[PDB]
Amino acid sequence: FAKNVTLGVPRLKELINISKKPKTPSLTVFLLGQSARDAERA
Amino acid sequence: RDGKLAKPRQLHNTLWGMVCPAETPEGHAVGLVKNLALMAYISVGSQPS
Amino acid sequence: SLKQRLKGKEGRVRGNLMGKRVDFSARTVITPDPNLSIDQVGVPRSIAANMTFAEIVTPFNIDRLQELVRRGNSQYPGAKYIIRDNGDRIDLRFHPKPSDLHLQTGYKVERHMCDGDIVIFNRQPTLHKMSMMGHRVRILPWSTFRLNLSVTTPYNADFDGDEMNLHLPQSLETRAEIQELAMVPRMIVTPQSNRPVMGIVQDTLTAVRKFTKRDVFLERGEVMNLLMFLSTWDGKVPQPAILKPRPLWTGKQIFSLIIPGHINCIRTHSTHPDDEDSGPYKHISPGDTKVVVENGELIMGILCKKSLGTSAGSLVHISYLEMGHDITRLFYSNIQTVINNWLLIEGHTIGIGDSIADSKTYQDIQNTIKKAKQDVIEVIEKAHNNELEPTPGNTLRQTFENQVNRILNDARDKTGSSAQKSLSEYNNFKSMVVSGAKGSKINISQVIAVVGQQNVEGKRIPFGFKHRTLPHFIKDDYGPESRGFVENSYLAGLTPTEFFFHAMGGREGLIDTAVKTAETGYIQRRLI
Amino acid sequence: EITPDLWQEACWIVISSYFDEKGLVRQQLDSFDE
Amino acid sequence: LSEKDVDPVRTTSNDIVEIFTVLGIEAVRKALERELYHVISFDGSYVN
Amino acid sequence: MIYICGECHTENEIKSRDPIRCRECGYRIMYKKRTKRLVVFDAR
Amino acid sequence: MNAPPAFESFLLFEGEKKITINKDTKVPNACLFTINKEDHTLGNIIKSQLLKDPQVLFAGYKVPHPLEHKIIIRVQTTPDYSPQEAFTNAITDLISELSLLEERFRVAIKDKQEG
Amino acid sequence: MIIPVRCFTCGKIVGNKWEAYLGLLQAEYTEGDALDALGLKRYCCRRMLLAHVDLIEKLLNYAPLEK
Amino acid sequence: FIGKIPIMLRSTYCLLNGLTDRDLCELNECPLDPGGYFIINGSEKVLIAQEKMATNTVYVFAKKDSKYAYTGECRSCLENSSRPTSTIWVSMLARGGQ
Amino acid sequence: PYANQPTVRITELTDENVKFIIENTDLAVANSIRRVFIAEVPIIAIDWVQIDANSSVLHDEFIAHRLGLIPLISDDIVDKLQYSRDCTCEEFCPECSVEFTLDVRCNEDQTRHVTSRDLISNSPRVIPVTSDDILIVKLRKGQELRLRAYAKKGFGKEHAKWNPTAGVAFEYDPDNALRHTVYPKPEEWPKSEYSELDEDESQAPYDPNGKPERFYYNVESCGSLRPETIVLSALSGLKKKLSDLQTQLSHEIQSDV
Amino acid sequence: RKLRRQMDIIVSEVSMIRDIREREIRIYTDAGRICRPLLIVEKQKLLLKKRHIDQLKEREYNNYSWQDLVASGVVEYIDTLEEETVMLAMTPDDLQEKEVAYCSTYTHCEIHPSMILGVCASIIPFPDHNQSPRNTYQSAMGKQAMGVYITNFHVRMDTLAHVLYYPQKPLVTTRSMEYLRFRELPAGINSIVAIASYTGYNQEDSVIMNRSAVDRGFFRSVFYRSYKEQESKKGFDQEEVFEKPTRETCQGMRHAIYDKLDDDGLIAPGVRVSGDDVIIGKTVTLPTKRDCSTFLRTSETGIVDQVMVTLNQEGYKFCKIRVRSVRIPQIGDKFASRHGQKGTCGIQYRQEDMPFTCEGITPDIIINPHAIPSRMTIGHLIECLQGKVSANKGEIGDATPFNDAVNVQKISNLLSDYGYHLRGNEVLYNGFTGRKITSQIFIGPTYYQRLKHMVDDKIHSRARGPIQILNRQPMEGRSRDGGLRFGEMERDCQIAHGAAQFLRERLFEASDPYQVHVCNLCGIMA
RNA sequence: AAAGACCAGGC
Ligand SMILES: [Mg+2]
Ligand SMILES: [Zn+2]
Ligand SMILES: [Zn+2]
Ligand SMILES: [Zn+2]
Ligand SMILES: [Zn+2]
Repeated sequence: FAKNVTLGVPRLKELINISKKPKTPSLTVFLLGQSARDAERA
Repeated sequence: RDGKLAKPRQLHNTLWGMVCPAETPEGHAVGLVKNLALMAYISVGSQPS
Repeated sequence: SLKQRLKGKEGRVRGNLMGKRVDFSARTVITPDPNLSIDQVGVPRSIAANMTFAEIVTPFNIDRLQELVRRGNSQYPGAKYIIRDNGDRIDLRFHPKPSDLHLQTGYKVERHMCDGDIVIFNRQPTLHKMSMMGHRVRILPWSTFRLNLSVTTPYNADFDGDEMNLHLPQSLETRAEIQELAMVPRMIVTPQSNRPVMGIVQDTLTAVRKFTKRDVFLERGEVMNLLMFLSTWDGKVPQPAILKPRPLWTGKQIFSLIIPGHINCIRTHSTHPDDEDSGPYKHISPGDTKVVVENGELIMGILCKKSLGTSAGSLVHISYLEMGHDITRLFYSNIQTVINNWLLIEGHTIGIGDSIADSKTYQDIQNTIKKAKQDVIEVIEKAHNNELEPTPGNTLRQTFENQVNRILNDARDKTGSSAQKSLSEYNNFKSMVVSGAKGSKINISQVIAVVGQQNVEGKRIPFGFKHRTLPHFIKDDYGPESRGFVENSYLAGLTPTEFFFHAMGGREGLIDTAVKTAETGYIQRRLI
Repeated sequence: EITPDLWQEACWIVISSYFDEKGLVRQQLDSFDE
Repeated sequence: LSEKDVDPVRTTSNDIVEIFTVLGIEAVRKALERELYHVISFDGSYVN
Repeated sequence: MIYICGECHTENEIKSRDPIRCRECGYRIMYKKRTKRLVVFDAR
Repeated sequence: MNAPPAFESFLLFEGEKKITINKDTKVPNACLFTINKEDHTLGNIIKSQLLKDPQVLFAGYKVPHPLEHKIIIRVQTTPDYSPQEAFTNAITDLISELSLLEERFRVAIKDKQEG
Repeated sequence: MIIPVRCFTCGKIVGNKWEAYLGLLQAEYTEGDALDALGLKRYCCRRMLLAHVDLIEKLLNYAPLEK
Repeated sequence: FIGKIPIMLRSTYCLLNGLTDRDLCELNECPLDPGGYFIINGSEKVLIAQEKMATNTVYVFAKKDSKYAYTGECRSCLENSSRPTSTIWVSMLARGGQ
Repeated sequence: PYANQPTVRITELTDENVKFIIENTDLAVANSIRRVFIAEVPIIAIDWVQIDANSSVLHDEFIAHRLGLIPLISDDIVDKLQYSRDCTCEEFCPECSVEFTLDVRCNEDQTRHVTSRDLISNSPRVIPVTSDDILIVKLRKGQELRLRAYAKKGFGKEHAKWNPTAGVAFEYDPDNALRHTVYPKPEEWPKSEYSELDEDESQAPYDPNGKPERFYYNVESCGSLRPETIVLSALSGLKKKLSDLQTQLSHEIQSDV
Repeated sequence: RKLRRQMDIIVSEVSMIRDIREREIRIYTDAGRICRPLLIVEKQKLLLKKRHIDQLKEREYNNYSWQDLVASGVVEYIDTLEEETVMLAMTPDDLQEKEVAYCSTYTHCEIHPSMILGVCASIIPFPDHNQSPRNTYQSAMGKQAMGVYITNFHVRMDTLAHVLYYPQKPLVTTRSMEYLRFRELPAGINSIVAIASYTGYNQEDSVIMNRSAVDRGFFRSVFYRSYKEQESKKGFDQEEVFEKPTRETCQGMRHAIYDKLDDDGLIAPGVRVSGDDVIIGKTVTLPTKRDCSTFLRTSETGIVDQVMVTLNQEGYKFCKIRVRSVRIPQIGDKFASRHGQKGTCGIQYRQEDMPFTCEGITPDIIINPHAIPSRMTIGHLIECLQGKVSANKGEIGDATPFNDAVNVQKISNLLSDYGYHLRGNEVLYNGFTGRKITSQIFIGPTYYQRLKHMVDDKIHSRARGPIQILNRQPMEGRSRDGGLRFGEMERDCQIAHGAAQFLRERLFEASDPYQVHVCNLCGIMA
């Protein structure tokens, strides 16, 4: 330290240990059709 | 001192005039060892009769 | 128990097999020495007298080693022990021992460490392999290790109570191996980030910046004095840039002699605006920024951390890649010596006058701070009467805090820009920042204009007391002063509440530095 | 009967009186006395 | 990923275990490289 | 062997393997009476 | 314990020569003067007195390391004029200058006192 | 402890100027005027007397090891 | 006689209590010495104040992963007359069904 | 290729100060003459200290250090006196050293000031600058101090106790006309004592052809050597060093050729 | 509140709290609560009036002290959880008087804001102009500053007693340092400090000291070390005794010199002792004799200051010996300002070599300007300016943290009133060539303190010395002539080099080598 | 004195 993701040493530790439960597991999503451009379908 | 909890070590608003903010040892004991302010006085105790 | 003996740190395996205490190792305080070479390390006489390197007597060196034996252990350039063929060890410290001073080929004589010896130099928060490099011994008076300041960066050392280990290889095989693998010139460029690790840093960098400008002009005697500190100088004095009415050389002209061989490199000075490359004067550079080094000659530009520093494509990186480690070592040393000896002429400093702006600038900064306070008060009042709409994904408190933080950050950035715009070309803070030796623009902003918002755990100063930061403030006060925004600057001095809030802010950095190191070290050990 | 613009003298006078009366280790001395 | 109108090629997550269970081991290799690169170069540093 | 006292500062004669007891003072602390052999100090 | 004796900036112990001349092979008729146990007081003095000579092309002094007491003076002259002769002439020039200055200062002090 | 002779920066004798400085301070003069009357024009000299503290008086309170 | 108690220097029961500067100098003691330390086997020992939670008051804390959603505790001691402390917890069983 | 002719005028000359201006000379020679004032001027100061009894609250080498810094009048006999290293005799002899004897015991209750007056020398020429009194140590009742000291001949290179001078004020180009230093704001810099320009203007106009000359001096003696003897012996010592260098150079040239 | 103010039933220590929103009233008489005094405000005016200050000015011979001030209902001891319910004013002359309305219900006013600092942080001049981490560093470093720690040090014989020759009270001081008794026992000395890059030997955090000043006693100190010894009877016929052993009467004997010992085996004070010298002659009667004498630590080369003999608790003969060694600041010693500007001594130039002002002033310490811009010590520059103005004016500068009456502009104008540049800059001449330095150097007297950390006590060298009893590896520590440790990270770094046999030497040959005979059929030693 | 613990401190 509004998406918040662990960075720095704790994130490196999580990646190295492959923690089964990361502190802030996030999943970015991309849209194929008109929902990508139009805000209502998004 | 080995504890990685960074919360107790932090300088609190509650320490104003009570404990010196700047003065503290360096190393594993940062914040966990505090030296008294100039005007700070410790209550000695009294019977509440 | 036996299991406790065979355990982790201080156990048998980790504490006596993977790592162990070694003979032939010395440690003392380090001290800067610009007059030493890059690969050279200053060694006190007592350490060299105690430290011994075993040498095998041959008909080539029988006379010199016999002389060293005759000197004994009293005089420094001597030997402490003699080892015969059968392995019996002879001590020259006790009594003259006249019958045993005879030397014949095949014996081992343990002479004291001398100049040119090969040693491993270590400072041991060893993160990467450059934290331990082989050095060349030069004996100096007094009692501290001395090493060149470009070598400072790989070791991460600073000359304040720092201590470094000195390991002396005891065999010819390991000595040659350290010479051909771990020497300081051989490790200028890292495999970690394919950049040079050593770079012209601090005093020599600032003086390079002040010496590379068009403004500098050097007379005859100053040119001679600078030229003799160039070790690779061919002995031909270059024709001065100005011949009439009087012969005046230029800083770039003399610096071009330092650049080895025929090095071609193009860089940009930190001051370089982005408008120059688009419009005219692209190759003329009215501010003399950008860098062009053609045929090993500095044609134009100002040198800074972007050119001589530790960065990809830097001038020193090009020197290492095109020429080689040996010549780049001399390039480093010549830069250091000649530039320090020119700063002996020009001089550098920092003072109170360097940390104050014009009265108009102070008035502008005060007006900006007042406007910021008015805007944040208006935002607080608007949130109070519920006109503040919540930004999606954020609660009303989150949006209010975001608005306040944006206002305060914009105010601080504007004040910093105004303060940096007010610095004269002679200002020493600006001279240090543009050179990249030390400091930054935010540092000048904090010194001159505004310290800025103080944050604890990434948020504005919390309510340690009951809905108030300090007893001096009213309850539920979200204003900039109450929540930790420091209006004053370091030059002006912080108010007591601002002083306490700044103490809280610095406590965060102190705790992070003290607490992250253990976990980082554990991560490094696991990876290794 | 007030102290305007003379505060710098008065505050340090009362601080000096405090430190002459109590000292620096007064907390230790009082704790052991109790 | 199974959901309609969600791009199946570019959608990804920062955690590694579910990538291992869903997309395989080479996808884990690539995603772990991406996560390490992000956490290293976020501050602006560069590692070869 | 002469020791000078820490309270009354009157020199007393006492050999080894005898208890430390200052005469006419009642003190238990003795001192060594700086030696007679002379050392050279430079003025630097 | 490693502090050198105070008398190592002026005292010459056994073995070292006060001055040493080594010719410079990089350029013609240029020599290298090495003065042992001596510092800027005369390094600068011969450096500046050499520059007065129109027949000297290069002239200077340097200290290889402040912790050591040594001066390296490099002199390059015009052909048919040895740098050793220039260095000797500069030293004699400085001797004459100092003698004249001492005489003038004695005259000035005699004028100032009861005058 | 005691007033150091030979002011560190330049070398001017100030070991003899302590008692006179104390007298001038005790009778009329302020520190600036007392230092001026002692002929200390360079502030490196004036810092020697002005910032000096004389523990030699405190050390003399204790009884000598020998009477 | 049941034992000897070390005496903090310059306290009320110390022999240096109430002595003037000259009296302290006659005792080869520094008048500026604040005291407040014990002399144990010749060495000078100073007791450092130790922090601890205030006793006999009610506190409420919330743990992130405990089975308790909100936990109230009272570290209780009786006039410091006897026993170190007897502490009691009153908590709420989160949300997961029992 | 020959000497420029220097001229000297003496502005102020007292028993503790001499103020002179050196003209028509080079910058390096002025600087070297300034440095010889501090470094190369011979002087007599206490070096060898032996203490018989030291009851003072100051330990032995503390009072020895204080004794060594005591200035001694060497206006005349410093030249005839030889360095102890070059002296034929072992240890010290009157032709290489001066003996000082100190003997003070405090009997009265009031504190006794052991001063430079209490130092007793065998020869009357070297008095510790007492024709107030330099304080060595203070003694309470019952304390005693007896020591024997030898004073040697040395110069400022060896130790600062052999510095014959106080702060030597050197200055050239008072109104900055050579632009050796550039004032970022010339108007806020105080004008020097030797400044020759009017009050309204700040710096003299830049002189491209100028070279440093008219080097203003201010030599303040520490009381050991009277201030004019300091500069005279400085010039003599610099000339002697140059002559010795000349002799060694000539020998080297004959040897190598 | 009235009863506590007049101290009839409730002592001033007891704390009373009213939590209005939660309807609780808490009265605490417990021990261990932390409290500080605060002035009492009634309406918008202090209860501290002119008469209280008038009576406190005459505090001597008046029997009117702090206790009578507290008993008058003027000052009150407010602890923390009562401070929660209090509303404080920073200063009375600013926050009590009518202005743009912020608060009108002030109940207490702070004595002085500088009282929030501790003992070590109070000596910092202008601490509000510094970066807080640097204030922390200076606070933790002032405990290591060297000076006269106590006035009776001559009679106390304790190990590692560091004493400075000429401590000075700072030119720029805080009002609290008077109450810290720092004036009477200073730790450090003011020094003319030039912030410049002269020869590059002060780069990083290093400093350049003036060799002439150091020779004049600048930062010169003394180092006392105490040696205790206990003669005792342990065995039936086994006993210990102080005496000077002869060449052949004892079985154990070291090649150290014993001739300095007296008849009782104790060296009288005034005898110079170097490394390996025997301090106390002590032997053990073996059930002929065994020498257990104590030697000096290696290469101290000191002079025996004091030797005291007495009886211990058991009545056995007991000896303590103190040896002093005067240590001149070398180019390895550690020096710091009062702002966390720590650093080692780069090199010591004589007065000739150091740059000089037009008045002949040569800085005693030159620090690199590169330290200042990054770590934010502006109070260092302000302290330097204030020292420069105070040494000229003749006053001792006032550096109370929160004055608001001492601006940088005010100090600048005061300095300009004395013929110097208003910003403290001074034109400097090169020490070597005599040429004017093009930049104008910032010069002024700044308080500097010598630190305990000194190179002579830190330098170590090892070459085949003592080995451990169990691992047969080099010992641990400098005092035991132990070898340096080649830790795990060291071998990993060497593996990165691909330096196989250098690692083999470091971990097998330089350290413990050994040979074992192992069977060929079984893999076990034979 | 030996290894054990504790403490303080430097980077
Ligand atoms: Mg460091
Ligand atoms: Zn007695
Ligand atoms: Zn002075
Ligand atoms: Zn003789
Ligand atoms: Zn077998």
